[PDB]
Amino acid sequence: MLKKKQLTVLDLHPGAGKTRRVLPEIVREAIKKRLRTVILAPTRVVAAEMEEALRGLPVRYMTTAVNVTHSGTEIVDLMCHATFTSRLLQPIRVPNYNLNIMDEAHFTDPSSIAARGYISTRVEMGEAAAIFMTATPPGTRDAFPDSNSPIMDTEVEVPERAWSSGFDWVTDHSGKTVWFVPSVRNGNEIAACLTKAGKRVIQLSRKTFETEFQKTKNQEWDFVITTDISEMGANFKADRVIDSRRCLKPVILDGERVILAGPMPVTHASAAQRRGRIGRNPNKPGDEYMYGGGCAETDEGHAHWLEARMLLDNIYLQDGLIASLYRPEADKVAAIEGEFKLRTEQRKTFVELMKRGDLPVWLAYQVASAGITYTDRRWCFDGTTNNTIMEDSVPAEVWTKYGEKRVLKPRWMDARVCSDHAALKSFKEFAAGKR
Ligand SMILES: CC(C)(C)c1ncc2c(n1)CCNC2
Repeated sequence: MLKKKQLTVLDLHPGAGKTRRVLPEIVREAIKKRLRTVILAPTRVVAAEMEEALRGLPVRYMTTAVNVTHSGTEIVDLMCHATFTSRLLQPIRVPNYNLNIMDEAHFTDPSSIAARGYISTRVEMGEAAAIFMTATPPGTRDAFPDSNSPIMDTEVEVPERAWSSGFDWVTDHSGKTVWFVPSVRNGNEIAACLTKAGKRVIQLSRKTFETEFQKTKNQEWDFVITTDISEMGANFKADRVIDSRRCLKPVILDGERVILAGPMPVTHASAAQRRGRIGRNPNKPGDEYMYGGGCAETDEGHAHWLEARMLLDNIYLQDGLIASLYRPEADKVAAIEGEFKLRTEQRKTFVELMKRGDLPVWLAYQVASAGITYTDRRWCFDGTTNNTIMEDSVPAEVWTKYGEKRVLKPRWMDARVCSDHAALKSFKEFAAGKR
């Protein structure tokens, strides 16, 4: 794998030991061969798990999730997928790594797709080697892969709302269950229904992931209610997965707005990853997987692939050359390479709206390409009345940086900025000039 000009896909089934057994061997061989190496973790939680598997080896942890004293002798760097892409975008030299290892290379967040595209392009140019580690590489059609111990698979109707009757099998269980819901708001409803029935419930989402995951190891629980983020290496000591088989999909309508379509079916890769949370202990057979719908190829036309092209168009590769998306996932978006290339000043605004503003890639691009500077928030208030953001069925209001009370009515509307109370609270602070 380690020889130049080659991309290898390590596709062992979930729980086969890619992180704790294969990754340390790869690191030893890379250090022995003097290969400048990068290890890319999907999340801060996986970076902490990787430090345990690589403990002792000279690895430089470029993350605050690990508290380790770096000796300065390391030729192997470990960072999150998003940190890699962020450093590529920023005015900072990123080493031209001889070996690029990506754990959970199935992650479909825009910054993961862009990291895959940049790395595979370097490999295609014969400049580097790469290893993409995932049980479900792009193109997988098998939602029931192998496991360490047998799994009971059962197609059943799964609640997506609070219930008074008809689902005895859910509460009549004395083990631990991980439940994948289509959204944060749907998770809040089921969590409230299970809590009222006497259950201890922990909720996980992208924004609360590091803090709340700790509680799964630190306290006794009956149910973990989570969005699709737990498909990225999150491990639990559970005997059952309940899977709605549904997700929300960001969709760009007419190139003018982003809506959250669905809930709609997950891909076969997502279903296999959600199922993959159980059946991991060979000494505990009989873990259950209850699924409530079929799979579909819902990544086609999904906004993350267009957003990944917006990231790659603004990453320097060599002169005017632009990195292409990783070949098995390049048809998920109809886009010309270079069409989102911004000039130096607007590109700096684009990065800052993402990094500091915490805005979605699509929304940051609309603001920056319009020649608006980072601190100029007038666009948050001058959109059409149909772009009015609503809070509890009444128009949301903020005090502007000028001391005037205005209705939140963005010029460009992206449903991700108000999809839940936490997201809307953060967008209100942005519109007020608080960050
Ligand atoms: C720089 C990069 C591409 C890694 C990034 N950072 C933060 C955010 C986003 N992207 C998009 C989602 N919103 C926050």
